Amino acid sequence: RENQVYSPVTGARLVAGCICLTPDKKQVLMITSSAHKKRWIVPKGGVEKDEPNYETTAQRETWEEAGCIGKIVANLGTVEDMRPPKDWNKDIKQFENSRKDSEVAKHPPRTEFHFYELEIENLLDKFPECHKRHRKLYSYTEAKQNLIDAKRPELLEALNRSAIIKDD
Ligand SMILES: O=P(O)(O)O[C@H]1[C@@H](OP(=O)(O)O)[C@H](OP(=O)(O)O)[C@@H](OP(=O)(O)OP(=O)(O)O)[C@H](OP(=O)(O)O)[C@H]1OP(=O)(O)O
Ligand SMILES: [Mg+2]
Repeated sequence: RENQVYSPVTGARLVAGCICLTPDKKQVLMITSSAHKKRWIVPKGGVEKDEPNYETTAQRETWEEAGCIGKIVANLGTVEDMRPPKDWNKDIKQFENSRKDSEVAKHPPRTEFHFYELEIENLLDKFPECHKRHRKLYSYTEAKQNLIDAKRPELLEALNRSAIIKDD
């Protein structure tokens, strides 16, 4: 329902989420997508009209989606879902070509993500989406492949900004 907050400039849906790392920073916590059960992503969701800051949304969604509690240790800034709309692929005008490069036809972002790095302090067996999702730790190498397979490079960008150890 329309508790959802949108960018006043681009109309993009405002979403906050967490890159949750182990204290030793060797693994990130990932969740299966609701719609597609074999796609691994990170906890995130729409900011609601009442919420005073993005941190609130981020920790609310990390609890609801992954039953994960911890402390925010870093602001990882913003990334955008630049997937085109659903009008695409049956459109006549689809790509815009340069001289030494090619691009998708100009469009506003679907979603503007505000990501935070969280140090995991606890994982609980019962959480709201307990029976709707799976939730597992993954090394950088394994996490990177998950987000490529999921078709979510913007979530990988968020992950790359974190203090996760990539040398493995
Ligand atoms: O298209 P869909 O309905 O199949 O689901 C998409 C997305 O729609 P879009 O990408 O076209 O905008 C959903 O947004 P909406 O449906 O609320 O508009 C989004 O929920 P979200 O943004 O996290 O919002 P919160 O409810 O957490 O606040 C959902 O994440 P999941 O929560 O895991 O399902 C996404 O699948 P993926 O993220 O890959 O798993
Ligand atoms: Mg969500």
